[PDB]
Amino acid sequence: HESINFVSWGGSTQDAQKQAWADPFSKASGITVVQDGPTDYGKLKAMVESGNVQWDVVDVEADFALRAAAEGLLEPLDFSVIQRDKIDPRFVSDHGVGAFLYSYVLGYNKPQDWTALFDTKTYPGKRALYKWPSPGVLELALLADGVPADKLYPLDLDRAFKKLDTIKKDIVWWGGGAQSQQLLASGEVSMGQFWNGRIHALQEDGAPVGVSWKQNLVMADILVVPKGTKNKAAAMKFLASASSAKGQDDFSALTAYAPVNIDSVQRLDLAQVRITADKQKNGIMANFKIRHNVEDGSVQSADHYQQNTPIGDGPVLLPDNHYLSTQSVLSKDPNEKRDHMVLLEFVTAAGITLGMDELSMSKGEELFTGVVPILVELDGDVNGHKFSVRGEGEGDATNGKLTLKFICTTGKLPVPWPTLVTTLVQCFSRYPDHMKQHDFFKSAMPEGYVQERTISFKDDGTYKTRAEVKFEGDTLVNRIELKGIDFKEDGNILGHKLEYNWNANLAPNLPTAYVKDQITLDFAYWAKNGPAIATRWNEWLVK
Repeated sequence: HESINFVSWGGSTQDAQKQAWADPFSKASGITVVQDGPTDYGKLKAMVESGNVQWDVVDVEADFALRAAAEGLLEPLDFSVIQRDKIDPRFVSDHGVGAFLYSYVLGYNKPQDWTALFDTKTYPGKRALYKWPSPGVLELALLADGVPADKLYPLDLDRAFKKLDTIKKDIVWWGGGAQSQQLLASGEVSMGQFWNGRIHALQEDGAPVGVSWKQNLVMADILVVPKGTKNKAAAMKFLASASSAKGQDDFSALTAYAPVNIDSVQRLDLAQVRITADKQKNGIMANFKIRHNVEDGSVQSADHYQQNTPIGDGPVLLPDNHYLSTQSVLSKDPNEKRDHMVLLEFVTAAGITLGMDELSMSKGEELFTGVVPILVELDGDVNGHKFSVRGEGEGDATNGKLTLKFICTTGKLPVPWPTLVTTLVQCFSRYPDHMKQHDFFKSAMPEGYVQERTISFKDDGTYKTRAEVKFEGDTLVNRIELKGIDFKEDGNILGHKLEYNWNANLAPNLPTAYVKDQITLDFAYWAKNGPAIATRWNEWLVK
């Protein structure tokens, strides 16, 4: 029996790493993974120097990964086991593999960029900043003081400290991710610098927190294996698993950090449907997280798991990994007296770049060249409240346009309309020419497909859905049975506390959607200068 000790930053991030990396890896390999930490560079150096290494795999910042490799603290990685070619070229080396990409972002309980941390008059309250000498604080201070992005390095330290001085009294230092989350989730600070994923975690927990991505500061974490590890072979197998496309995708989906495998689907937002082939069932699976604005000002998450299986016996297109991008608009018909929803949607397939090497693909594709009438019928049961919904309209696959009106035929809808949107015809997505080979949905027509989902609402119940999507004559029909269980009668769903819109889905939540606003933190600079800055930082910290 073999066991590895995995060391990370604790809290929601480490929970996600356990769930997305450790659990799958243990299942597959029979190797136990024990969760330890937090990452502490001192403790790492010390155990390496003493020759009694207790830590097998450690999550570290890129600056430290370079320094530690230079100081001889790390095992050289075994690229017979880790697929080096699949890792973002920027975040792989002889002594490290990329763990994930993230940003420091400005979190608040109105504020637009780092200058807001310095204006206590306009924006009152304490400000949260990272306690440890490390890329981020000095840079954002310089940016707030008018230094342009491209002229940050080398850091003008005197100027940065002078800028921080103007607010020293109002700074609350955070030493760890958990503390930063507590500082913001309670009102102890009003604003600050946070790891983006930590803010994501708070949002999904119903905390009312906002983010600006202006001048977001990009950095990467690296998985390293401390020199002298007693479990070298097992550590390497773990790095292989965690750095694979699947491990990266799953970790990204749980945290809103960005994956670092070139084969990972590069979505802009976790609400976009990530599609993968299910060879065994001759169909596809999908995953995504929808968000809904609550009237109290928070945001409620809806975690979707989807499986689609062809009804017919015919041959179908099994896609390469990609995603769907959806814009939805909810509205009301002023002349409609029943409980109802008017929905307008655009769906486009994306996530494979147009290339020469990537270029009619199925008989079913031909059924969608024109405008096609749609009928949706749903029979639902949520906590024993029965209800029916019927919708009609048209689909235009060429433009990926859906226009639909839905009626609740049984009276008042016992749930909010927004929560039914995703249940209430992906065969209408526009697939670009270079991607038509990846359109499972159209390929299964006209016999159709079965669409099954689990939708979990954070801190509330679950919908379970089973739908048949097929042609009946000229009409594309989506017939659905929905069963909902374990809802709170006074919760956001059964107590109708959700806004009638799709606004929570408008602002993307992954770092990859804000390249234009990114600033690259210079981890090579920090590798070389870190110790000297630390000295200066520690001195300044008690002045």
